Amino acid sequence: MGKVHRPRRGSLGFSPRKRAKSIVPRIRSWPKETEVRMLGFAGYKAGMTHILMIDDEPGLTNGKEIFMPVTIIETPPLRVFGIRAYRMGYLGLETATEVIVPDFPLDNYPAKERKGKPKPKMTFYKLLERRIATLPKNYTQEMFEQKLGQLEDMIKEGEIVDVRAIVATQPWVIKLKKKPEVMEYAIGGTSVEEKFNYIKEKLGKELRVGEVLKEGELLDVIAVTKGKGTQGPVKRWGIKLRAHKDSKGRRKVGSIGPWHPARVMWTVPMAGQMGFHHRTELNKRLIAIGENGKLKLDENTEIEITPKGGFPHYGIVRSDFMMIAGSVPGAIKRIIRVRPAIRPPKKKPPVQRPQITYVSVESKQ
Amino acid sequence: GYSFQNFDPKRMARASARDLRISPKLAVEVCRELRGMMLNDALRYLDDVIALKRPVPLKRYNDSQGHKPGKGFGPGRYPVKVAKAIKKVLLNVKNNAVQKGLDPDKLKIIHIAAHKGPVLRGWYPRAFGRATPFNEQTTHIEVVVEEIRR
Amino acid sequence: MRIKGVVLSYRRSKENQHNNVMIIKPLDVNSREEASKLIGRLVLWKSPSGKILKGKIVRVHGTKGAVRARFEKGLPGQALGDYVEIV
Amino acid sequence: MRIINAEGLILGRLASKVAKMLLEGEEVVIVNAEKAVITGNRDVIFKKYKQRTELRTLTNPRRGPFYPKRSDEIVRRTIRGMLPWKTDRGRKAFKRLKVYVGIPKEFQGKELETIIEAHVSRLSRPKYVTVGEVAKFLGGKF
RNA sequence: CCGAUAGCGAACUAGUACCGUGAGGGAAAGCUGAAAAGCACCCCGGGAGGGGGGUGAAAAGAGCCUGAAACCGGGCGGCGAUAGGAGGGUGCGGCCCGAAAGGAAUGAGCCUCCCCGAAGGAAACCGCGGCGACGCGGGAGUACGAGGGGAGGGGACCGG
RNA sequence: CGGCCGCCGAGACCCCGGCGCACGGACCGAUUGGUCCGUGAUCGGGUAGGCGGGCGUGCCGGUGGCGUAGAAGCCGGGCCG
RNA sequence: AAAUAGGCGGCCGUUCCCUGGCGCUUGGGCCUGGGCGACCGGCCCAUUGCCAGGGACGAGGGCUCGGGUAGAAGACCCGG
Repeated sequence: MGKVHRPRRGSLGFSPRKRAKSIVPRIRSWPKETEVRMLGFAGYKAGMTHILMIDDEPGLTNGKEIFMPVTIIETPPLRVFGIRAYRMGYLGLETATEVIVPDFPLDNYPAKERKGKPKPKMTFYKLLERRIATLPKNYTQEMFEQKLGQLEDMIKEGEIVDVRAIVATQPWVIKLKKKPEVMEYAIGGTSVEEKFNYIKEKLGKELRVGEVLKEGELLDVIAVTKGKGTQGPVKRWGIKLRAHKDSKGRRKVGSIGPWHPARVMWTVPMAGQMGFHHRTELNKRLIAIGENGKLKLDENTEIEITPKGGFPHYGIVRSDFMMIAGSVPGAIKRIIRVRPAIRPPKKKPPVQRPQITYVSVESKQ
Repeated sequence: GYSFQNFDPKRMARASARDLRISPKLAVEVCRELRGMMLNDALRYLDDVIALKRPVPLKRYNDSQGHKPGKGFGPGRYPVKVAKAIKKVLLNVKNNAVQKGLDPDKLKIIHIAAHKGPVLRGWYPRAFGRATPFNEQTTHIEVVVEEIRR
Repeated sequence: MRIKGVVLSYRRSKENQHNNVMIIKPLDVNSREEASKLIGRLVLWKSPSGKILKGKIVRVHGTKGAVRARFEKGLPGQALGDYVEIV
Repeated sequence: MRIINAEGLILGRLASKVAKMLLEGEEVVIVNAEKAVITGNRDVIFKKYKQRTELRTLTNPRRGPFYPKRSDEIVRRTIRGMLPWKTDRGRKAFKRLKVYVGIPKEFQGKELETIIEAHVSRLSRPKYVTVGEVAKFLGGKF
């Protein structure tokens, strides 16, 4: 010992480094309620671009041109399958009951020439059929018995706590899956009855980027990061190099530990899973919301996007979209969910609708 | 010899193999797996093993060998040699049983058990002037099949 | 008929057993004084199925109304919990 | 068998009487763990309890003493430590024991009668904490 | 005297196989059956392999008299995927069996009444003390008690 | 901390029956040994070591037996010590 | 796999016959004397239920195939 200190390499604060429990992200932690408005929304990562904006975004100038890298994400429209009710227990929050909607509209769906058998796809949500969640077996009956169950819960009255929504995707242009990913999003207000009224209107409705979320806010992003596979002590934790020239060593930890203690600590660098880990990254600026892409008839607030030739490893973008600042956790083609920020910076104010000087139109290749 | 009860006139048919030059451990996994089936299923099972389709799960001896997908135990491997060899034993019970007045296809396999026989032994080189045993195990496997029908 | 009837341990120091005798609390007995009516009464461990352990009590344990009992055989311990009859 | 309402009753005395009865093979259910009392200077009580939790037995193998943060579990751990959960009888006993959080029961409780050391008079006893307060500070729920 | 891991280096293919440049060094390896009848004939099998039938008797079927232990497969009984460790002793449950060498139908596990009875030894209840915890006298050396005897009922295992 | 009372709690100690040893008494035998009775509260842990009794193995001799209607040997069970 | 071994919504399994023997064995209603009641006794019903002999049906899921946003095997994810 030189009596010199070495600060720890790797964190145990994003540990243990091991595979996600589902491809869907999970959630316990919900951001601030202050409005009767939808919390949390979803997309698929399309690719990346870079953008020129006018500051806005308070920092080292508030008027010169600024480069900001951007993640273009195709969001599907979503369809609220059901209303999930909670009751507060003694030990934690438990789900009282649910209303689902077995009941069937025909889906805004397209596809397919050949032609002789168009073979109708007219979608009762045959995408529910492709979803491996099962269904009664008397559509009308079930919905009503549940609705009555809801009416009870609303009546009692304070037995019932808050309302969250079982919400699922609609793949209606995306070729990377055709089976609803099913999730939970909360519906916040400030008191149960206002959430109960809103969720009930919502259920039959195909909804937008616009409904959920506003431009110029800072947002959290929740996602399962891209899977590397197993990677080394070098990669996972960070390791420094050593003395004059070592053939034998090089990628090595030396000591795992002393002789007594007669054990291995869990904080010493080893190989194992890297990636395919869940991460919430805070405070990403909403550059933009629009729909299409490729052409828009107005010339300010975009003129419309999409590089020609697509993107490497992503299909055609044509549906509602969001362009969010900087890095998004995950791989190309992975489902990401978006979470409003719980609190954003306060030494740096949010400023609504940030000024978008120019958008890229070159391919990533 | 034979290591189980007999009633060969009209309810059992038997055959045995001696000094098959095969792994005894791989005979352990097939005998257990195969045990309790009818002959026809047993043919079908062996034919799949040879194709390299259905795995034979490793169980009692199992160490340091890769897993195999599906229902059945984690590790498993395919003993092609043994499957061919045992197929001949089974074929012999089948031809014999027919002379005996049993119909083979219906008869269930009560008992199949493997015996580690004599050991073919010698030497192959290692370093430092030394020679070490280099051995092939020679195995006997018996099969006694029994009628069951209504 | 029977009055319950609890085997809590053997007479034992923290470190020794004494396998020979067991300590019992009968229910009703508050005191050393009540327990003596139980003296000589036969205690039976019943177990599922039929095998049968008789013993008698033969001595007062308490203080508060415990009684000690001896068996022909002894008790596993497996039952800490037996029954005593009003014979 | 037994429903104890354990409002107003010192933890050690209550936990002994219960631990013994469970070994007899007779169920006790303790209700209202929180409403319970621990006598002594609060600094020390907290410090003692905190310290158990603080480990880091090695640096986390997920073995070694742990202690939980809620008044319920603090108590559930206590009656169990009075029990010999390693042996057959003790183990059987731990299943015989249940703690309930709040009161869910509609039925009346029971008590350990004596006022020597097993029921407080809050004015008479110079120094106490209620067990729920030390649990809130530790991080658990009232 | 020894009796085939013994006795001569060596019961035999021994001073062989083999080692070492050489001088020299140096093992292991015994048993069919009455008769070879040493496996024909018949079925099967690529098959010189292997299985059934064929011998007084094939755990007499070819280093074949007997045929242990370690150990390996299968099967039977028991345990068995929440729980503690010199792997057991001692005591008792569950399951399991036990015809045979043991005692017991001329009565087993078991039930019940009566008496004798070593050391030991109460209570209820009564009267009087002790600040109290509790103690004395009488009940009473009684009830009880290891151990011993007789009778009586039931009807199969009990030890192990 | 200074008193006190009731209990719990050893293989100790008490107590029934048995066993060995030591010693006395008697008897029995062809030798060694054995048996029967009495005494022991003041006999009964145990390494080095000393002594004393029994057991088993191989073969020899005398004597007196067994075996294909099943020896030795092998494996499991029953009984005695 | 938190042994206080969780919560929800949906999906599933959720059986027959002859012949013999039994039924306050199983289940309900009524009257009256006894009971707070369960219960005894009296009255009424069962396509029924039970034992012995033979007997149906099969939700989920993998394996399979084309590829990966996944990956040492195995797993994972998607499409068929």
